[PDB]
Amino acid sequence: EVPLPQLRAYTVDASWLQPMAPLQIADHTWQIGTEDLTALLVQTPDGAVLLDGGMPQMASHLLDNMKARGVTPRDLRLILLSHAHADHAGPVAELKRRTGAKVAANAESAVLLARGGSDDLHFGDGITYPPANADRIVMDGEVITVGGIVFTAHFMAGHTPGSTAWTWTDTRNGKPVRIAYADSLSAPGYQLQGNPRYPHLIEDYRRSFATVRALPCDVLLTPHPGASNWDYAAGARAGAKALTCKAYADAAEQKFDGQLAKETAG
Amino acid sequence: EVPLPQLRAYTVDASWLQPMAPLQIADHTWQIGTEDLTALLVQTPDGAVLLDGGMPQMASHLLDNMKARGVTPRDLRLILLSHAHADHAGPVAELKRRTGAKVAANAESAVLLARGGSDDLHFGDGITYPPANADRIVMDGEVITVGGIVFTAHFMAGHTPGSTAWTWTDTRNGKPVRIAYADSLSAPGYQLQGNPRYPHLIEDYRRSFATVRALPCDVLLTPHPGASNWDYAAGARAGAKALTCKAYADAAEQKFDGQLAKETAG
Amino acid sequence: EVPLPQLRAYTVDASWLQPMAPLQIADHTWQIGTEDLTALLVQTPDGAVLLDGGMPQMASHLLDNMKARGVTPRDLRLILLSHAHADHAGPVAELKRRTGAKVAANAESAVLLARGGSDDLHFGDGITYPPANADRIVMDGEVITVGGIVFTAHFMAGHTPGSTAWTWTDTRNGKPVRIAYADSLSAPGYQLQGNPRYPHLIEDYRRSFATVRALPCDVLLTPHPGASNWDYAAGARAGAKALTCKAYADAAEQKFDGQLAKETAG
Amino acid sequence: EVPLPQLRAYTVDASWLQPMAPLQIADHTWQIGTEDLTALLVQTPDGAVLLDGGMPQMASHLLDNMKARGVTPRDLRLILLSHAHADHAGPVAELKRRTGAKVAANAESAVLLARGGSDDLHFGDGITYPPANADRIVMDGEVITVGGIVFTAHFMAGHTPGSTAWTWTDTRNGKPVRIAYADSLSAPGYQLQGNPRYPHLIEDYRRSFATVRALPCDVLLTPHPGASNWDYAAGARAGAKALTCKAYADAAEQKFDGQLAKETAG
Ligand SMILES: C=C1CO[C@H]([C@@](NC(=O)[C@H](C(=O)O)c2ccc(O)cc2)(OC)C(=O)O)N=C1C(=O)O
Ligand SMILES: C=C1CO[C@H]([C@@](NC(=O)[C@H](C(=O)O)c2ccc(O)cc2)(OC)C(=O)O)N=C1C(=O)O
Ligand SMILES: C=C1CO[C@H]([C@@](NC(=O)[C@H](C(=O)O)c2ccc(O)cc2)(OC)C(=O)O)N=C1C(=O)O
Ligand SMILES: C=C1CO[C@H]([C@@](NC(=O)[C@H](C(=O)O)c2ccc(O)cc2)(OC)C(=O)O)N=C1C(=O)O
Ligand SMILES: [Zn+2]
Ligand SMILES: [Zn+2]
Ligand SMILES: [Zn+2]
Ligand SMILES: [Zn+2]
Ligand SMILES: [Zn+2]
Ligand SMILES: [Zn+2]
Ligand SMILES: [Zn+2]
Ligand SMILES: [Zn+2]
Repeated sequence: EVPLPQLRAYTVDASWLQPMAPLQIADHTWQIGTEDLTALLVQTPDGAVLLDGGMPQMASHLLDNMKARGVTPRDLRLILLSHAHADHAGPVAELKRRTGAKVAANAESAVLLARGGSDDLHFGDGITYPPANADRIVMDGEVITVGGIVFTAHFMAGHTPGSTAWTWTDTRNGKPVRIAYADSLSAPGYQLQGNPRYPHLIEDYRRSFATVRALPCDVLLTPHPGASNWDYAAGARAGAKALTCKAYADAAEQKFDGQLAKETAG
Repeated sequence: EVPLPQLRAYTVDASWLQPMAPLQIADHTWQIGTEDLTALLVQTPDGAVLLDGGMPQMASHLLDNMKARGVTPRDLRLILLSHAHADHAGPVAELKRRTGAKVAANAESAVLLARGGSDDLHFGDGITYPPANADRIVMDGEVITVGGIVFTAHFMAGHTPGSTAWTWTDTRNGKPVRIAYADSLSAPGYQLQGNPRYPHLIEDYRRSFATVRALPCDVLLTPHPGASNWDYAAGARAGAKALTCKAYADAAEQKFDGQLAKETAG
Repeated sequence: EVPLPQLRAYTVDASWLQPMAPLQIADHTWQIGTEDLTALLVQTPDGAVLLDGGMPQMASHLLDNMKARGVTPRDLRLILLSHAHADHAGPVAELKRRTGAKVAANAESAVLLARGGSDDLHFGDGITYPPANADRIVMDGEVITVGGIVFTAHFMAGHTPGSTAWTWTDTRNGKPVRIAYADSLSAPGYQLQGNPRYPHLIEDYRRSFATVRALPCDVLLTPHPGASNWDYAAGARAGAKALTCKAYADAAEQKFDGQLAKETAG
Repeated sequence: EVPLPQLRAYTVDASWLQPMAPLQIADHTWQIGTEDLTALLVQTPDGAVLLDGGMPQMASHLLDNMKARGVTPRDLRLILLSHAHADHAGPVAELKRRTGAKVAANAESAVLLARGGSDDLHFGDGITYPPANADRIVMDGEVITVGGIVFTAHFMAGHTPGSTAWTWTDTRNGKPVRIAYADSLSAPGYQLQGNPRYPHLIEDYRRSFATVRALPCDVLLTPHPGASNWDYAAGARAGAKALTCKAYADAAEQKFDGQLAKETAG
């Protein structure tokens, strides 16, 4: 007899799960995730902000790195997200349980997070993770100021409907540094043209390349560091090769155009 | 280097995933799940009721069996649950999307279902599944009548806080048959004594053995058919060896007492 | 002493609460709400669709009109919404409890509906109503076909972030009739310029006037019938004076421009 | 013509809305609500806890009193609830938005809070308020320790399914003071016998009188101070006349027995 298949776990390259110590980006901003997944800690005189958590199993590691940075569970005030896929919002439910953190997200990201990434537009139920509730819904261009660090939301729908770039100005050498944490612009295996679950997908991606291109962007970071040419394992040279927002947007668009062409042929 | 572990899928014995054709229990009541997981279809002149769905991957199989029984997606009106673990409520979200079915459950089951079984009192995040919302909250002893089949809820907290027995009266040979679909009474690997997440666990199990013992119970069925000595693969003899509610309750209590003793020693 | 003020009820002009009998718009489409609030019943060989319900207290009236049309609670399959304010989505929770109806809405409308219209961007908590959950999230341009009546979503953010026009093709005289149920385009008392809760409000309204202008639109209907020059109390002449989508959009834009000017002056 | 009735606001005696300054109960515990609604602030070296908020319109007043006590919005860590009716959990949604506070409640209270008290077992939709999500679900007898103040949940179902007494030990004069914040035990206008929405109502009330009777209870407080003979307007004598838990339970039971008799006659 042939039974139905076993459930399949969402497995990822080992590097995405490889713990790293905190890597400083600017005076208040640290990469505290893994070698190949971004989780940004921003430390304020009025508590901390986390942008992304990576995979579900990273919760304790993130907590460890926060502790090394001087941040206790009570000190974590806000979680922001690029997009609510398992490899970026994975540990959010657990972080909410174990810290003081509240989540702010747009409606699309909130709805996807609340269903734990199940019924994904492209990936079905294959990337389900523990669901969490958003505490605050943000609109496009809305600001959240935490201890004078002002975070601005820039919607960049495509990779998910709720995909968001987050921007803020930190310092280095008494000089302002405009950090752009731009979301993914990939469409891996997606049906792009005439997708019934996402009829305006192509229009949304096109608008998003333009949005990303135009961001205040002294330093670009991305959920997958490779997408912006960061190498978190490279120490003092980790960001040396980083793309500009312009170059990231252009590369993503050129890739997308190729994908569209391949789809038409397939 | 040592990366964090990959996520682990909730895997189960093959028999739990082995499709079977509909097996009739009484005039209106059919087992439509797998060889080792119960999913009961109750067919009414006013639409159908499903009690449990088994594992997440069983959704399509259940839909196939409903079709064989004369039940289209539109005809499925109500889903009831024993308890909201992945191996019983697994396909509920998908069934809601693909049919007309609404879910009725107690508060505890609703809350656990809404978080997709994540943050389980005993199993942590190991048995997460797609979350779903309950459409109706039921109280202990509350009835839901569907086309003259009256279903009564009997709370039997223990295996989960929201564990419920469902009872209804069907017919065979113009004679009433009082069917008791009693939930699990196991506590696999549970910390029973002084559990901070479930301080009254032992008291709740004791009350539940008494509840199960007293059910109107011409025929007992259970989420795992083996627990009540059903053999779904045995055709005309499938229920021949079935326990009474009294015997099921007594066996569960004797097992529980042994577990309590082993725990004290361990 | 001065106590805090009593809670204030959301009160409305009497005409918004004045029951009317079903008024036919096309072969399958009926106005079944009140004299001054639209609630559209669309009747299909495969069940019925309701677009809007009006105020919370209209639930029973709507049920009465459905019954007069041949539609039992079981027959109501789908609820669609213009926007999730109390005067349009008011009875949705109750309708879900009392019928087979499931709700399909965009993420913004779902989030606002789920909080019962509380924490409104402009109206605070003044228009709270019973919350309800969406069963299906729709994307811009997505279709929902019910018994061959195909409903297309057209996002028209402004009045609320989740404001939606719904379009479908019915018949009259063996001729197709393209019905456009366009949402409100008002901004009553709203802060339009530099609104921190809605930074791109003006851009969204401008885009929405263009969206409405371009709809397939043999017949325009609106949540407040007066907005499209319908007079539901006028019998055979109820729609005689109805605006085109073009004229509705233009009037709304001219009004909006005046409001923007008044705001700058104020 | 006769339109449907306007929505009716939930109005209350003026005294329930009469602001008062903080009134100290024990070293760490203050009444910060109104003259006739309890809202208890418990202040810890590790942040503050609020038990109840009273009516929806009390949010700002509570925030004012917290400020007078040395408690900023960031310092408020936890909200606990007696039961999730509008006159006790009314401002919870707003408090969550305006402070760092997370909510811990049992499943029943969470479900009722999440629907903003709509579809109440006895009161229909008449007492709807802004909905809020619970951050943590508590079981009967579960403890939540905040800065060494240990709060224990004691379920006392009846007034609502999720009705809870909260107990903790504070100090006065270097002596322990066991504070019992016991929920309401009233059943105003309720159908007690054979209520289809609450079939075991009488059994639950009986169990709850016994639970309340047995609480660790040097000092009893109740959501409506009059129920335990507190007079918050009486300064140094505010609690002089307070009932014991035993006397509160007995009075509630005697009242309940009278109600049951009146119901049988009616
Ligand atoms: C470029 C990628 C590809 O890898 C991840 C992704 N995909 C995967 O990890 C991977 C895949 O696309 O092959 C995948 C594995 C298993 C699945 O069930 C689904 C997706 O995360 C869910 C995705 O969003 O596409 N994320 C990105 C991204 O840009 O964020
Ligand atoms: C007797 C059992 C044991 O098997 C399942 C159960 N457990 C398992 O399937 C199994 C286990 O207990 O060993 C399990 C595997 C993997 C996990 O991550 C958690 C549990 O389902 C979640 C459970 O509820 O205990 N269900 C029952 C039951 O009585 O319902
Ligand atoms: C043109 C209007 C004005 O009336 C309603 C509205 N407003 C009111 O009914 C009314 C008002 O704007 O004066 C109102 C009364 C009381 C309140 O607390 C809030 C709003 O419904 C909530 C609104 O959305 O603006 N709806 C529309 C509309 O276009 O949908
Ligand atoms: C003793 C009472 C009576 O007053 C309130 C109550 N009731 C009312 O305030 C009041 C009433 O019962 O008459 C009421 C007014 C208006 C309504 O729509 C519903 C109830 O709050 C909702 C209730 O829970 O019964 N609360 C209690 C209580 O014990 O908590
Ligand atoms: Zn992704
Ligand atoms: Zn990714
Ligand atoms: Zn189980
Ligand atoms: Zn099981
Ligand atoms: Zn409106
Ligand atoms: Zn309106
Ligand atoms: Zn009450
Ligand atoms: Zn009360």
